Amino acid sequence: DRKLHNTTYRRIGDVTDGSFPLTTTQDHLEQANLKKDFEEKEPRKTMVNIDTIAH
Amino acid sequence: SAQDGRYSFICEWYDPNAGLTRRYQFLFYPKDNTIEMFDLKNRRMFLKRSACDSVHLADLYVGSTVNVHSRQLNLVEYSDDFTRRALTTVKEKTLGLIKPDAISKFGPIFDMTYEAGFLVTNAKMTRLSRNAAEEFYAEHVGKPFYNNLVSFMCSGPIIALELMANNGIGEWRRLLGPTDSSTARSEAPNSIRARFGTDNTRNACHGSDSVDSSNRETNFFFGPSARMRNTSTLDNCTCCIIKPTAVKEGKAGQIMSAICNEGFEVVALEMFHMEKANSEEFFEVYKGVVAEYMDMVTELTSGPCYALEIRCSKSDDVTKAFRDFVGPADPEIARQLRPRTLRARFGNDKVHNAVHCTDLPTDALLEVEYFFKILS
Amino acid sequence: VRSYNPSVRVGNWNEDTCLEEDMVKDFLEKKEKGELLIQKASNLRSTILKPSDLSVTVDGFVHFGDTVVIMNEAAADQVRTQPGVEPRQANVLSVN
Amino acid sequence: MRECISIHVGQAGVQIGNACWELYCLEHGIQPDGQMPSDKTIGGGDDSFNTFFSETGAGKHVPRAVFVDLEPTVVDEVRTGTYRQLFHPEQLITGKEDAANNYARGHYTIGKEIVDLVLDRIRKLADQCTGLQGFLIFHSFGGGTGSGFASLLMERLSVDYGKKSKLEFAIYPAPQISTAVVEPYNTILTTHTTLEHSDCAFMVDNEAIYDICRRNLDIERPTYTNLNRLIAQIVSSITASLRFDGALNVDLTEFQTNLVPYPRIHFPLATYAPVISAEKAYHEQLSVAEITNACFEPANQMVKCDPRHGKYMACCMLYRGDVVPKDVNAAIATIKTKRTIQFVDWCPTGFKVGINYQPPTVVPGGDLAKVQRAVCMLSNTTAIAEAWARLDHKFDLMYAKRAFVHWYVGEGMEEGEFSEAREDLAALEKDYEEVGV
Amino acid sequence: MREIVHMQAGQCGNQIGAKFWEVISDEHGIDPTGTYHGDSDLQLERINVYYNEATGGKYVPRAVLVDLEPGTMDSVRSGPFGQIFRPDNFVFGQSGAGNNWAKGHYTEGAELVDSVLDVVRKEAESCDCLQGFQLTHSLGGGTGSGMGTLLISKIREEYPDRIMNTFSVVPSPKVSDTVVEPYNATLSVHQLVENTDETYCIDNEALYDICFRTLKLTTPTYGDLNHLVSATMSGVTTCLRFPGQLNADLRKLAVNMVPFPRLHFFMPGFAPLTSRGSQQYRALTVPELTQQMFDAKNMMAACDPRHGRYLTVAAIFRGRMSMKEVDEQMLNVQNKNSSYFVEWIPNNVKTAVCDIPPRGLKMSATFIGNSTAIQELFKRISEQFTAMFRRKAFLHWYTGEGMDEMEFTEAESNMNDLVSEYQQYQDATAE
Ligand SMILES: Nc1nc2c(ncn2[C@@H]2O[C@H](COP(=O)(O)OP(=O)(O)OP(=O)(O)O)[C@@H](O)[C@H]2O)c(=O)[nH]1
Ligand SMILES: Nc1nc2c(ncn2[C@@H]2O[C@H](COP(=O)(O)OP(=O)(O)O)[C@@H](O)[C@H]2O)c(=O)[nH]1
Ligand SMILES: [Mg+2]
Repeated sequence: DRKLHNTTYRRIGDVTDGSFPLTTTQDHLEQANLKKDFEEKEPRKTMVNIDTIAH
Repeated sequence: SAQDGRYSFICEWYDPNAGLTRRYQFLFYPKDNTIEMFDLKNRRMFLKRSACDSVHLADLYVGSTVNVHSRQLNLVEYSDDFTRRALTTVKEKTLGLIKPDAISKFGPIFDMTYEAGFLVTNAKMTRLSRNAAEEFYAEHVGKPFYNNLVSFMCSGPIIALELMANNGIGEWRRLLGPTDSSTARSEAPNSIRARFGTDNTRNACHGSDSVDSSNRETNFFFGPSARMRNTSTLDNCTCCIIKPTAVKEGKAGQIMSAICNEGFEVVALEMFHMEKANSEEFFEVYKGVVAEYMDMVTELTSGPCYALEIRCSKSDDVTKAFRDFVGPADPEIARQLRPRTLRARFGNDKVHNAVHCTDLPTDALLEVEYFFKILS
Repeated sequence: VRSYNPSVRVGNWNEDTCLEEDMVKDFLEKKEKGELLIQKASNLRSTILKPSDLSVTVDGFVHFGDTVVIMNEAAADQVRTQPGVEPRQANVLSVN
Repeated sequence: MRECISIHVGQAGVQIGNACWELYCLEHGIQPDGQMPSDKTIGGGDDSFNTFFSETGAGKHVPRAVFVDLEPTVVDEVRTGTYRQLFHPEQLITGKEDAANNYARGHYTIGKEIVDLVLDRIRKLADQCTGLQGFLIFHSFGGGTGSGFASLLMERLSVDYGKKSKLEFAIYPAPQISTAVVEPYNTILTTHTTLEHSDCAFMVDNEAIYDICRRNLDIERPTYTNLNRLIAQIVSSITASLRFDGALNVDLTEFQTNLVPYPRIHFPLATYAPVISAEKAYHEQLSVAEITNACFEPANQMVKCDPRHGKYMACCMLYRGDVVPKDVNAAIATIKTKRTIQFVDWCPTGFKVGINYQPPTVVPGGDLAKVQRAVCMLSNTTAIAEAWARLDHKFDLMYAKRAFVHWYVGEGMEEGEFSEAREDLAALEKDYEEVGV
Repeated sequence: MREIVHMQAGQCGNQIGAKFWEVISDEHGIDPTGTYHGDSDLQLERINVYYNEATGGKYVPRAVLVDLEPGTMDSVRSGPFGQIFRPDNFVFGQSGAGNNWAKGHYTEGAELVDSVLDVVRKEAESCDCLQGFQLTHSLGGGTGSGMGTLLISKIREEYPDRIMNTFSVVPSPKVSDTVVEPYNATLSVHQLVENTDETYCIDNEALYDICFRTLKLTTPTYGDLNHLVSATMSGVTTCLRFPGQLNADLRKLAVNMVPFPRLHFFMPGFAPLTSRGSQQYRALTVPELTQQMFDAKNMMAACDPRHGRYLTVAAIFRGRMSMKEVDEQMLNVQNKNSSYFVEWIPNNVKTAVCDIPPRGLKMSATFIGNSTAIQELFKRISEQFTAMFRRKAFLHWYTGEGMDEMEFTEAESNMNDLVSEYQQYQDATAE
């Protein structure tokens, strides 16, 4: 069973899990889904707005 | 020392300028009650060891608001597997929906829950409807108790509660006792279902029988998808703000029981986690004319508050009647003068009285609108 | 060289205070004569968006003097064969 | 009605167009699907998107751009990207073979089979446009598709469209770093063949943006994402006068016949500034005087060349946000009284300001802070003559030994074109040194 | 749509080709049966560069295995990843090459070249764009040296417009493994220099040295050598198969790396090559990658660049990375080793970024050098050639087989021409 042409390593290097790192232009384009934390919500709710004017 | 218990959660703070919600790592240390904060993205040291006196172990509650150094953090995620498996226990969400049979006896129920030691975190008074029975289509047409209980939900308001105690699903069931209120009264002598309620489905609560069904019930209720509405109807009414200190030290049940027993009527109930900015807008009339503005804002922000809408059938005017029933400003002055009122039987100092009332008898409408139509 | 808000006594704070005082004057006079935009929207919302009852027919036939709401049913082709333009939903005839 | 056709050619141009159209969709409120944000109306009252988007019968906005690359590598990624349904399928054209850093392969043989297709698509987009202000050609001087095909496209657009002002965004080779080894050849050939065809050449570099991101935006590891986002901010600030209302609107024709003094002298320098991070704009106010000073510092320049060694023919100053026409005059007066910045003797009035009301839009993920003010400085100066001289020296250093010439010769270019281009840029150097005196 | 047809010549060529078709099989997620056991669409987006679609989900390589013996063709068929090849791109002889250039080029190997061209023509008209042909052979052998260059000549005559690159294994200075190795190197590289766009010249003792001192392994066999050669071949052509920030295919490499048409002999290199037990203790970054590229230790050919001067460098970085560091450190290595660079080519480095790393390594880099110092290899082979040719040593096995000594004189004259051409640009001053 001595096969001198066998690789002795299936892959060169081992620090991975097989996944692909989601290339740079795809990472650029998927940042359009990060507008929830860039939303301009206003946690400064004023005491008077347009339903209390009659009161 | 270097490591003495490292309860770490992801927290989010909205920067008022630039629109970002920056993400930080909260690193509460027990056995010395300190806080540490890391800055996710651009690795740095946001807060050192410190000794913050606003954050206590009972506050936490992932999904809540904490104000450390006036930065209104929202705790959003169980970071670290240690903290996840250490606070999956102890902290359990449970639903405490009061049935419409106890629509007038909720004060004693709150009193027994706070005596048992359940830290309520969110509460509302809600009407429900035909289609709003997602709480109860799980037990779908098994017997006509389905139709009877749906009719009972549609007839009369309810008070939804979000309670928590150690292993809370099970101590809530122990506080309720078993179902079948007659049998529950026969065996359990001090449960909620024994003290209040008549028979089956007139049981004053329903419980949170199983885990993640409690989560489903709360997510149908209180949360980012909650489409429930309060029972505010305006008219001649006034505010009954119950301060976080009085909520914390087991007095909310006594206060609301006294409110119901002396007279009046609680028309809308709500439970708030207030913010620094919103507390300052509520107490902006209490600017530098009373000289406890900062302490009043701090005690509003340093815990959850109880908003109540009060009407009366005694005519006159609800604002002056409620202002006479509440102690005027100070617990000592309320004890020496008119001791039968509020703010004297429940009172520590001028900052933490017990409660808050509409001082001006012409802006109770606007304050009720601010609580129940604006900040909601 | 820097600029602070008029609450800080550094630059043209007196004239800025007088300017905002006159804006307050204009707001008070416009509220006195009742032509504010916020009032104009609030009373519009309070009056027009008020629910009204509908006359119930006891036999299914429309009678003179009934209230009646005239409505249009939604389109029976809610498939969006042309993306972006919304298919005609349920319409109700109303007065502008 | 104020139409503008963008033509992104080259692998640099496609990525700059990706960032550019992300910024345009964010600024005009357009989803990657191409609709209004959660609809809620279609209206037709809004018209600021007409300069960049075609309002169809379906209420689906499609961009007025043309993506060209000889290799089908980055255009295919744009096809299967998030902006998949936004672009028209025929709008993104590509070939099979690439020019491979060869201006001969770009301008001849390989380039002369897709030029008919790109002119057909540009003709269709021009028939869409009613009131076309001009063309915005995003390419790179570095070589291949961005040089030869860009030169063919500009020649066959100039001989087909009349004046129809063309604005070329050029990725110049940086003085020290660059990628290709035939890059001086490619740059010199494409600038010799586009000197008589470009109305204005917006010149940006790579090492300058790297230093800007390291120094001011404070990223020790910047990349082409940040580079293209900054270039997108520059072109958005340039076209903001066309899109949104303002106190002073500076259109394209405004820009050419106010900026360039002579037809051959059309190579300005860009500088967009607020240049600061999100955690450092928090503590410092950004006034008009200090952002103009930041533009006129010789470190925020988008091309690695010192403006201290040359004179300023002209400057265009495009403000965005809440810039008041008093402190813009104060800042320009301070700049004029500052003796470090030298202006040429024959141009005493040398500024063209334009104030736009729309604030800059922060992108969800970019390092630019949400800032209420902005200034973009486009200066026609003599400082790029040093870059031209360095490029011609790098050219002569190889062309003395006749290295890397057989590729061009075998692909079709005559051997005398290199010498003719060297003659043209020597004439350009002489023109700059006789203008700036 | 650009496609590369792979052509394997000889023992060593077949073995390194089998390892190549293993590494670009498990880069694209292809099982030994031939189906696609992948996870992402990036693998299947550009699989047509090296694979032909078959019935079902199968994928047949566009590779032609040619050898003049049943032998290693049979062993490749029997071994793992040997059922993926079509059993018609498997042309083999029945006699033996005999480590003989004349036997490979003119006798029985020549009559099988017609069938090889039939197979190559079929696989070439099966293409759509056909970027070019790559060939792996074993200079110093008998099948890849003579019959491989016959394949080179006839296919270059057939398609003289497409990128024709050969990787090739040159003889080593130390040890021999073939007595007539200098002959089968000389009059084979004489054919190779005329009609090849780029050749890579992967030596063997350098592969031993890299395996023994960068990876240890004590006894490294042949699979480790084939693995390094296969990793280099995949890293050269990764930009055709995967997207990136800055693509560079074979013609971009040839244009940016070949100044004059006779100077296309390259210096291959790979990084990182740290050992299996020592890879957990180092931060794999761009500085480590660039230094382990540009040291003379990591050259996969036996030539030492310190005795010569680099004409042009190509650096193809595989993986997600911020390339401001890449550009600034190409600047840094150029300024630090500006003595080891020609002064008449400013910016003599070509940078490419393809942001998909190979399976395993989170980030890697391929080095292709056109250093002048390749003349030492040709000078040594010429010395060994003229050692035998002055004394009629082993020439009868070529002449009686049918050739002339004038071809040998032409071959040594062409190699001396290559040596002089490299030596002139070794110290050609600018001004
Ligand atoms: N600013 C910026 N420059 C880029 C970008 N991508 C590529 N470049 C520039 O482009 C040069 C490389 O040549 P390319 O423009 O890609 O060549 P091409 O247009 O693809 O044409 P071919 O060489 O035939 O493939 C580099 O020197 C970079 O300076 C980018 O995303 N941003
Ligand atoms: N890298 C590598 N080299 C090899 C391998 N097998 C043989 N060689 C080399 O190839 C040379 C022999 O040439 P060969 O391929 O047998 O020529 P052929 O007989 O005509 O096929 C020897 O010098 C070996 O060093 C291998 O698996 N890998
Ligand atoms: Mg390209």
